[PDB]
Amino acid sequence: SRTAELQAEIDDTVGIMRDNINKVAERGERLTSIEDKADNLAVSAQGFKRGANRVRKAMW
Amino acid sequence: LFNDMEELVIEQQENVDVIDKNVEDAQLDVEQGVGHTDKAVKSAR
Amino acid sequence: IKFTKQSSVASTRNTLKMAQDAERAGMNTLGMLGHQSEQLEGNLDLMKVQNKVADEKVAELKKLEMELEIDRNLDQIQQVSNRLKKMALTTGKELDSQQKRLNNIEESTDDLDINLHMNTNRLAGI
Amino acid sequence: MSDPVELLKRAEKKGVPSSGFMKLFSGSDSYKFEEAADLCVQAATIYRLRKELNLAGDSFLKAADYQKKAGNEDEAGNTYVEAYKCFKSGGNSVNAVDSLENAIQIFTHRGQFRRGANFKFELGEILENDLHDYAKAIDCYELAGEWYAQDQSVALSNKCFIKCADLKALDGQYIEASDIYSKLIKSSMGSLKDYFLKKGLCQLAATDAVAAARTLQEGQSEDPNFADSRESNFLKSLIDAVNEGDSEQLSEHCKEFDNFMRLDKWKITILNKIKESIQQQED
Amino acid sequence: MSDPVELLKRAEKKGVPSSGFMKLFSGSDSYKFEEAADLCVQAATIYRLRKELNLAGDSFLKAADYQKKAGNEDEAGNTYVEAYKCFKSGGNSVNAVDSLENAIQIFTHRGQFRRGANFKFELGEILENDLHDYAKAIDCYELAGEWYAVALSNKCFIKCADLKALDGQYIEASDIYSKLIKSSMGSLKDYFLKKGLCQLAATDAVAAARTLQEGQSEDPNFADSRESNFLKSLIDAVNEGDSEQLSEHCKEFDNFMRLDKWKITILNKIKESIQQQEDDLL
Amino acid sequence: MSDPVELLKRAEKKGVPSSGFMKLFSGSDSYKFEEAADLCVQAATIYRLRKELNLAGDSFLKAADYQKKAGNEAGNTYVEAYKCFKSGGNSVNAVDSLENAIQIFTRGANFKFELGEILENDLHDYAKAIDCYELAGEWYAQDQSVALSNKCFIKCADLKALDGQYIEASDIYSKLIKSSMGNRLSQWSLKDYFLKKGLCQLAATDAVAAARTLQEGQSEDPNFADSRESNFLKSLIDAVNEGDSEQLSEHCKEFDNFMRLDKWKITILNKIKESIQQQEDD
Repeated sequence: SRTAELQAEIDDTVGIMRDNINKVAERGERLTSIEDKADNLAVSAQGFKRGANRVRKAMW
Repeated sequence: LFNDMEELVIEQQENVDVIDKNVEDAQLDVEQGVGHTDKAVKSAR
Repeated sequence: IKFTKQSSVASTRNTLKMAQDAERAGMNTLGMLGHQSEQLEGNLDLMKVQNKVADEKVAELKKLEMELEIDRNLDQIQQVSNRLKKMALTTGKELDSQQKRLNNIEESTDDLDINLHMNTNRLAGI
Repeated sequence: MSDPVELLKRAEKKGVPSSGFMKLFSGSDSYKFEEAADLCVQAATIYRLRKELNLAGDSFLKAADYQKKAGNEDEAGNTYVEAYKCFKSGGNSVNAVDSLENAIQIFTHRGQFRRGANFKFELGEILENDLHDYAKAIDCYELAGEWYAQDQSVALSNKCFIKCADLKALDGQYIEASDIYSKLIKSSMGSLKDYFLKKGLCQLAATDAVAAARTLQEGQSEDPNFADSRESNFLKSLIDAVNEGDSEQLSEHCKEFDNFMRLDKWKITILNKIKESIQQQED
Repeated sequence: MSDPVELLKRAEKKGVPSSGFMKLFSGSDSYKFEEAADLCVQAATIYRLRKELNLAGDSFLKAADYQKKAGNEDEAGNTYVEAYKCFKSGGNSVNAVDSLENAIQIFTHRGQFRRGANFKFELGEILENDLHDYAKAIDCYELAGEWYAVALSNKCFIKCADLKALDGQYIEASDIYSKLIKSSMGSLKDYFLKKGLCQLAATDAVAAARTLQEGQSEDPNFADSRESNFLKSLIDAVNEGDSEQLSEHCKEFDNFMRLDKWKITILNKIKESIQQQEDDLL
Repeated sequence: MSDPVELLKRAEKKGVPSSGFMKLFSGSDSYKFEEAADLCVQAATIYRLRKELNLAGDSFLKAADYQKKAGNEAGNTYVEAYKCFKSGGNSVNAVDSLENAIQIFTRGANFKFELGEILENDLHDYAKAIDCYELAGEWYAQDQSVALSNKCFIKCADLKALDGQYIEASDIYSKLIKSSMGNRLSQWSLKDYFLKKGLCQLAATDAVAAARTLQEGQSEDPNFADSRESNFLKSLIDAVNEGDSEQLSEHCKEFDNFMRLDKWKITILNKIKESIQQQEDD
């Protein structure tokens, strides 16, 4: 009976790990997405800094 | 199964690093830009 | 009898070994996931505030014996499995939470980039 | 909905650079290229909505080319990814490969070797499965693993190197495959159980039984897990069989190994070449 | 705080396009629309602060319409997303569906097929749970899965196949399950089972047997899985036309692995099909 | 591709600050530094494309210095310098780059942990590695990241015990025990922690504290009470109490036979046995 319980616990844990393994696939995809928007964001931030500087010089 | 779980997370480590980096730089370029628009407003007034 | 018991011993030894490998696997994964969770929002919050300021400034600018061993192995494997599934469950919770935070960060970043674009365009207009 | 053909025609009309006298009065051509790219993107989304995936891919490609002409390299790379994306869904592997190549070049030129590595791995997969260009797939996997290593991503480099070593061993390059397996072993020290085995198998496909024995000894002494593993016993049995030149004994060991742990096509090929090498030895 | 009603009135006043002679002296109407959209956004944020979520959603919708008139499609899509958010929080499912539709159209037209797929999945969820429009939910899930096409597409296809099987489209659900199996090859354990169940709901026992054999030969885990034995038992029961044996097998399967409402419906239609065959026996 | 040497020369030419009369007519020097940093980054990316990792690291370092002079990115460039120096085998320049990046960020804890790893493995500067690990753990604790701080403290305690600082290592092990108590995920860690702590207390000739630690672990953690580690620690405590070095060796072999010992434990028990020999000299 002890070995059967052990087998049952191991199966349940495999169940949890494949589910967790399906979530990490969703997470890796999301991280590729957030590294695509953060790159865009860095570029846009630099562009805004430069544009604001150009207006600063214009008003001066 | 655990093995691939630690393999996908090593992969995701790269992603987290660059994301942190890009967002900090962006917040660094927005702050400077705001400073520039502030000086611009000071002059335009 | 002896051959079957030996095969069973070898089987349980490999199973214990494999279980420990898994335990070595679940814990580093948890460590890294904790690290990435810490890495993952404050800078975006600051940028939201700075974009509000930029919006208002730009707007103003525009206006301007053998059996015993087997039993021991079994015991070990059970213990392993036990806290290995604890690890697994928390790691799943971690995945979940991190993915929500990821979505959030993504939205925020997109918004901030749009804001910056708008600001630069209006500055060009000035 | 607007006619995608008319949108493409308008994009082509706007995509003509200013020439001659007109260039002295016309502003930067970047805006014209941007407008043409937007029109192409609109036409292409309409096409994708109609499930005409190949035409949509061609239109993303035109938009990406216009974006490149406009200086917006990142948008061009994203559009190239879109071209590859829809070509792969449309079954056009060649155009998908081309789009991945332009996207990879754009990303690498911008310091995004990560995106380049991801798309190089996808390109290698496309080459290996769809076009059967195994050499280019090996090159793509090797490069993707190297860049991933440069990013300190041990596991993706390990995956790319697994693919590269597998293809290289299947391609007759046993020594290089064994070297990549050694790299995998070193990166993974502290997959290994198989690595050692595979490495030894490659060294045995190269008729270098001494190197296989050295690999077995190193694996046994360095990794306690590998020492008592069935893979270690199987590798030792194969080494002994090649040493005695008993092909039938090797076949019996292979059947015994299959009975408990199923063999894969990679191992089938390696051991078949090994048995044929015994037959060549027999000649 | 400013009166949101006054802000909306001012936005409406500014939102009137220039007409006739005035158009020859008035600049581009885009700025007027932008100002009206900003006023609407302000009034709507005030509404949101007051928990009047439906009025805030209507005001985001007006701002999004003005932004569309101004040419700022991305801002319009973001405002539509806000409309969807506040309508959903306010319990107005129809307006939330509409807002998601405009946002999806805007995003797809701008090359943001990713956003379109996410919001199409959310729209399908809203349709399935709040409005019970199962056909539109199936369409949304299929489209979201297609644009997503591994894991998100797989999720969308799971939802689409589940609804399709519950909707009487067993063959299409089985096809989607085959697609899921192929994408996940190399959830599968269940997929095979579900596929077979659908093929058995369509009275195609031969196809169910083929699916079982394919799963057994292709996936070693499924071969020894309880799901494979249950599917084989169901196939045998349908072959012998013993409805009681099928019920006994279902109870045995439930005793170790709890069944879900999807399986309940599939097996109920299967048992009613055995009863219909008994009607054809006469 | 542009010549990286020419780009570096141009960056150096542009990197000269305005001096004297020219300063009254020249704008802010920040733009010149930014341009020089961009030129250095371009030359350095070219070097990286050529696998000349050390030159690329030097060029990132120059760009980072120029960025610092400009008031900005310098730390990130220092991180890139660390990356390419580490890939190029230049541990000293990697350490320097990590130090500047850490100072700028104070991220500091992560790069401090990486710096401690570099010091421990590449340069064998164990004291600096201990300092880095302690600081990284402290900052992680300040961020409420229990597990990362616990990892840093494990490294710090391991190095400190190997470095002759047994009491401090035991204190860090006590901190680890307190932080990991009540967490189901770290049970085993605790099981080892107690043992290690006791071992350190036994390396310091402090058998009473080892007995106290064993009793605390037995009474506080039921898992540790029945664990083989608890029996081994009790056996070691008894052996030191009776001054039977051979009995300690037998217990060590018995412990190795079921649970393999690691080099840390080897060193601790070797110093303990040599301490018994020192007592025998005494």
